[PDB]
Amino acid sequence: YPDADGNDVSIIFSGAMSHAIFTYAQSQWNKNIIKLDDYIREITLTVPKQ
Amino acid sequence: KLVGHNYPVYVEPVVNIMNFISARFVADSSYFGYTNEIMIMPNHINVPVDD
Amino acid sequence: HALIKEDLGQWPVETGISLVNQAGVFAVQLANKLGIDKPFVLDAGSNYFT
Amino acid sequence: ANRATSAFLDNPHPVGVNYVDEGSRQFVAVAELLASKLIDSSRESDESNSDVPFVQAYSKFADDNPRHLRVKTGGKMANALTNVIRSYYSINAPAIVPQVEIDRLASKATVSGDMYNSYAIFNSVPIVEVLSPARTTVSIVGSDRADVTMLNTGAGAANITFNFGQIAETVILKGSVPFQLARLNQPMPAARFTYKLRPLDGPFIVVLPVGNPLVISATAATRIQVPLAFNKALVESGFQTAMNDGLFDIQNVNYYSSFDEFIISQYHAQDGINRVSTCVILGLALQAYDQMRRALPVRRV
Amino acid sequence: NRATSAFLDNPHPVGVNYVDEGSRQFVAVAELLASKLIDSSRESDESNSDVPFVQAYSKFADDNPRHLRVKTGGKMANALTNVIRSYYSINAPAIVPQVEIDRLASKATVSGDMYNSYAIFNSVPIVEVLSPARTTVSIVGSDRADVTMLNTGAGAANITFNFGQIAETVILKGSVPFQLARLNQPMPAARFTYKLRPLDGPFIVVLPVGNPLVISATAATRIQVPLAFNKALVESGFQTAMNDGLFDIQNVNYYSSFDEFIISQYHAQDGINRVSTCVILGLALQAYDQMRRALPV
Amino acid sequence: ANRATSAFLDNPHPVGVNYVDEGSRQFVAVAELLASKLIDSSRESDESNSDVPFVQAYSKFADDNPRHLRVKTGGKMANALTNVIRSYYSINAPAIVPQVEIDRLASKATVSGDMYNSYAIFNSVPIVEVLSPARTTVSIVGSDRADVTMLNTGAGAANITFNFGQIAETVILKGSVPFQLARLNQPMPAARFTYKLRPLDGPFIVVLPVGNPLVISATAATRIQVPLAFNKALVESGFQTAMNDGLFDIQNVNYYSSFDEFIISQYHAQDGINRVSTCVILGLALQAYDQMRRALPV
Amino acid sequence: MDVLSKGSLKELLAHLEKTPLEEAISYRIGTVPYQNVLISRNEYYNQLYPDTTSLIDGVSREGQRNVNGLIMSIISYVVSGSGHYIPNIGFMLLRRSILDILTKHDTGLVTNNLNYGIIARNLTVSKMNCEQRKRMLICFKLLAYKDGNQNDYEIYLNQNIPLKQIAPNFIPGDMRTVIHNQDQLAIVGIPAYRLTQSTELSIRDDNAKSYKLGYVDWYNSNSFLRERSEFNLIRL
Repeated sequence: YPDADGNDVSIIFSGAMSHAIFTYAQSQWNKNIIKLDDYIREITLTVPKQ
Repeated sequence: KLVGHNYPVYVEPVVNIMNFISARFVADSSYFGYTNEIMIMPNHINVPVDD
Repeated sequence: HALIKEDLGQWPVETGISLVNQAGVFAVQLANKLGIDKPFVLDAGSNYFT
Repeated sequence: ANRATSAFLDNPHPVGVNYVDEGSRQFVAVAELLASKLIDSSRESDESNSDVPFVQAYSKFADDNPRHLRVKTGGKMANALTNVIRSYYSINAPAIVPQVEIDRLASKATVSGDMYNSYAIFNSVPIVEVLSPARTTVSIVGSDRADVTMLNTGAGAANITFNFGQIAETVILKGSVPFQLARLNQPMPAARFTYKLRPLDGPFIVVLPVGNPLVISATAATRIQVPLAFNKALVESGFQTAMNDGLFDIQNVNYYSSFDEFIISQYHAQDGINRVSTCVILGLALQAYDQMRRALPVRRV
Repeated sequence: NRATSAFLDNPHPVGVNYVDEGSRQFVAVAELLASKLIDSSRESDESNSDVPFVQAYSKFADDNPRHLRVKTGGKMANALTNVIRSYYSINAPAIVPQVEIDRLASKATVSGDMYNSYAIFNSVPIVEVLSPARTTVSIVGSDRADVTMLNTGAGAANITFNFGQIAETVILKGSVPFQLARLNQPMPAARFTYKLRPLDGPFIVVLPVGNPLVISATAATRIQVPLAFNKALVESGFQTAMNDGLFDIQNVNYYSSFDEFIISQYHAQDGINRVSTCVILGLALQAYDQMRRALPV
Repeated sequence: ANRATSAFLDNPHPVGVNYVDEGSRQFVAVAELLASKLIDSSRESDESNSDVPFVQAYSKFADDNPRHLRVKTGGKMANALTNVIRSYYSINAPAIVPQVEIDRLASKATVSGDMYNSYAIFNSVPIVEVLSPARTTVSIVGSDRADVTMLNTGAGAANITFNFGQIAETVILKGSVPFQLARLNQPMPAARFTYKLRPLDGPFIVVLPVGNPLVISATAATRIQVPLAFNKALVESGFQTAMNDGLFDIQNVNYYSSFDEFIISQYHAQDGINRVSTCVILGLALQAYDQMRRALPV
Repeated sequence: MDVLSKGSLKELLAHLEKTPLEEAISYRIGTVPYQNVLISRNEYYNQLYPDTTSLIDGVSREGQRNVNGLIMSIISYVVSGSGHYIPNIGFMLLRRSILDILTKHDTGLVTNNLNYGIIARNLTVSKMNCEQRKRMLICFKLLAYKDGNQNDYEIYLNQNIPLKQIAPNFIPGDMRTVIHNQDQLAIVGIPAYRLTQSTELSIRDDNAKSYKLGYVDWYNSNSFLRERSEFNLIRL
């Protein structure tokens, strides 16, 4: 079923440990996935003013 | 250096994932096939079990 | 009778050696088997039948 | 005839009615999260003998890198946080920060902004009213522990009425000597040292004999909904820093010894339920103000 | 005339159940898991995902959290709440089965005991202040003792101070300098402050006729506690448990803080054995505070 | 004229002039860092079932492996930390620890001993003097919360002078009944419950009406530069432990109830500025002493 | 942001045609203007910094429900990017665009009997810069020509010589004057090189700087966020 922000959520029958490890891995990689505009803002701060 | 190393604030996700897996290996041992206690009893003693 | 079992494999543990060292070594193998060691994004929205 | 009341409960000044929407709450929560990162990065920079951890945290906080020959104060984030703290205290304080700046600053982090996740216990004891007969003298001293000293001269068995309000959850009474206390139209029990009371039970009558002054020490507990990041130690320290810097030097306002007395006094006023919501947001902002100001110390004696 | 501290009067007996090795392991396990539960909640709030909280709640409560149902805390919360009730008073029922406690204690392993550390408790015990004729003595306060004394007789009076034998050090300060010395010892010159060891014996303080003298007293007592003990958390847990009504049981005594509770039980007959139960209650209250903050109900 | 003063402000004893150099400051900061890891090692010992995290941290702290035979004391670092604390309190205490040992202990960690990179709020109320007329009686009680009780028995009202010193940043006055306080040569304000004062402005005059006693509760806040690793809760606990352990037992010294009273009393001396720097280093050492002695009690 | 970015009379008038009156007004109570306050500027001074709150600060302030309050709110929106709090304006006027309120008779609003000297004093015309002064005079001329008060507009300009020098050169009824106008009215815009992320002393200066700094980010990341809300909706 669709999430509010357009993501797809899958409900399945799966293990407690396999679900815990897989979803924790997803959350760790996700916080390092950012939009291009935010990436440009971070780059602009590093480069000189002009 | 290995012993005294301090984890940086922006630690890599691979380190966080491995710490999660290692913690679950110790905390929940029945999932991976080992336990801390066992019991040996003769057959004529009736023990309440998970039925 | 029936039951549901979660099978993550068998990982023997030696009592003399430290548990944290074995857990870390097994963590690398478990992450590789589950496919979560490298950065990834789940694509399971197309796994359905109507 | 005579009436006595706690000093900190008299005339609670109105709180600000600005910066209380969802976007402003997210801004305060972002400030607390990023101010915490500043403190940890300063500790890491000290241990690592390098400025790399501090530069990264300051750049995220202030959108600018630390500058040589220029005091680091926190940039626009510090300016916005300091002005909204002033606005929270009183209506007389102006509203200066525009809405565009807050929305820009609220997008730095991914905080929830919820203000009702958890709870906190506050120790200020409210004594709204103590009514005494003509020949009895009553004094109320203290906020964290109220000492009520009562002397009866002449006649006998003066009846003193205690009104602890309705907001406080539990109140514990301890006496120098055992005393008698019971609710209205109830029999007086045998004298005993301590009593546990629910302030909602009603006014409490205490029998005071002649001579031998009896002192009652009262401690109270009150529960207020607060965020999960709430830390009372940081809030109280931030409260003193704000008072010292002069952020609360506004006309026609009341000054308090601690944040505990501030939140309790506002709770016991009329429409106090909606005042507490603004006070909690002030507490989180003062938490951020404390961690930010300790990481960057401008004031030098 | 005799004056004594209010909080030291008639300490009620504490519970005698759930004090064995298995029960102590249950409390230590509960504190460890509750701390992880509150740490995951803060991490959960900061980030977008709620994975850390789900795993912590599942370990604590043995069921996955659900949006429709409220987060009660599971069987661990119910066991912890009733065990706290039993410790306070001997009249509180001990109903929780031991087999259920043993099962919960096996969730985690704790490498420690209840006697591997210590904590300083700043509650001043004034067992008795014996005063002569025409000498009014009032004792106010528990964390700081305010002994206000005033004499009307023509001659100076001697007042006996007994601080018990459990406190390690007691610090005395006065509004104006006063003379104090042990029994059968010469009086020193007047000083503002004194440092005393309560084992030294009853102390004699003189009172001039002129103006009232107020003596401010502080004390420090060391009690063996687990290394995970935290005085800030046990104080919050004590207040929360009192508000929740876990201590509403007949024929018991109520205290302003856990500091006064443990000291009053210490200053009683069979006080050494009572204190051990009180320390277990302290760690249980530490777990109760952390869990209730993450899961308000 | 009756003059009443706070009990804790009188006769501040001289503090030690040793172990205040850069090398010694790094030693105290190293001790705080290594004692913090020692406490955390206990929790990391519980997540597993082994004592390797504790043995690893003890060896770093004590330069020797723990042994089941003897009581874990702390090694050379424990003796150095204990003796350095004694030298801080009084100038009569010997400086037993050599500087070579301190330099060796300071190289264990890479911390920098900067003790002026943060601030702390201290709540002791300094009342230097309260001057009252003949008929009035004034009693000052307490340090954290100063309860000043004044009774007027004369025919007319009395003026009482309050001097809060020149160090405290803010002082908040709350009275049992409304009262009037104005600075010298300023018109009296109407009766209010609460007054907020800046002590530097000048002495304050309080009008005492004839009748029931008036009690004023005072709370003060003072900002003192401290290291960033300062923890007021941990410092206060260490002070009680050091007092109980007898680290402060030395002739011709003054004893205080809390580190709040100690630092404020030293600050209000004739040359109190130089004492505060030493007192802050003592607090950081006391913070390390609390963490270490709790992990290793003797 | 969008209104302050327009740099020509054509663009400003086109924007006011497409913008409803809802954007001009605000639903935040704010504070009362004309108040001597002390604000915190820790970049420069330890002491608090005095200033006076005004209607052109860029922050919503309370305003009355008369005709003057609505006009003052519109002018503040043009020159500061934020309007005032007028309680319960009504759906009938909120759907109308800003230009119709200024230059049309179908709004049901009587904008006659308006004193430009009083309005200019309330808006602190002595504190606004050349571009803000120019924008204010544009609104005045549109109001004057719609109600047939061109003489009162000229009288106001004669009394204020500094405003007469920088008066706009367009006539409201003639299209040729609008297209050939060469006024520059851009308060904010993308600058060559960059501007330091530093605070300013005044309330107006700091708020204006916050608009300039955030314009670059607003320029790049506005199309998608606005479109997500615009989709599946009917315009007012």
